[PDB]
Amino acid sequence: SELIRVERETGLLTLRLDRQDKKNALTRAMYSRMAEALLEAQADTAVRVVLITGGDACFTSGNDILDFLEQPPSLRDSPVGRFMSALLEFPKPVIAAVNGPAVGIGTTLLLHCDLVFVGRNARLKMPFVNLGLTPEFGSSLILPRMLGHAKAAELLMLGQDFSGEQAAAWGLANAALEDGATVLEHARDAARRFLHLAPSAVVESKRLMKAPFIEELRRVIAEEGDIFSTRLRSPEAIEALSAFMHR
Repeated sequence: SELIRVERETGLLTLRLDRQDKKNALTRAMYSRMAEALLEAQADTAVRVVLITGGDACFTSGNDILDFLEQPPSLRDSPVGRFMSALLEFPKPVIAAVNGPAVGIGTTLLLHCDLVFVGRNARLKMPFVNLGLTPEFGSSLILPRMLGHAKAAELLMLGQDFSGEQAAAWGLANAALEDGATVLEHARDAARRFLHLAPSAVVESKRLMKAPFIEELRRVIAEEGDIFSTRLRSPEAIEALSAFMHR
């Protein structure tokens, strides 16, 4: 397994995306490995906090477009569906350390992390509409609720990109930091901070924070995914995806 690195330290499990030649574009095997690693982390009492990162330069350019073009349609039962579910239901703290591009699910997965640290010049976007597609990972619920409709519309109906500084100002990130290694070091220090607290107090607090929202979020994720799978098989999306590839 070389596209996802699973690294361990005292209490901390780090999932490092490592497909830099393709800007960490996410393949089925990467989703499968991340889901597997989250489910193992969830069961391992030695793991108290999970950190997700792509390293000092790049988080992820999003789902591999060739995966959208070939073998496209699966909802709940698929590698990406298992990843989304594993993260959504993950009961322990998850921390994202984001540099460079964070595109598509690279941004929407941050909506399911407990802390998000970004380089101030990171580049976040949800370009679904530019590819003839629709919102995913619950973003059609989460973003309008947090930001109001109009600001969420700029991101989702237009695919407007934004900086890490802007992400922190809007509260999608907890802090925007000096780009690079500083982001990951700060995220690790946040993880170490969690290690001093009562473990079940942290876990129960997170559970209570998600409990009023989780059933609706599961439903929206399902409805989004049905629509998304339908659109991926549609001519409008195939052409947009075909146009983005081979610019």
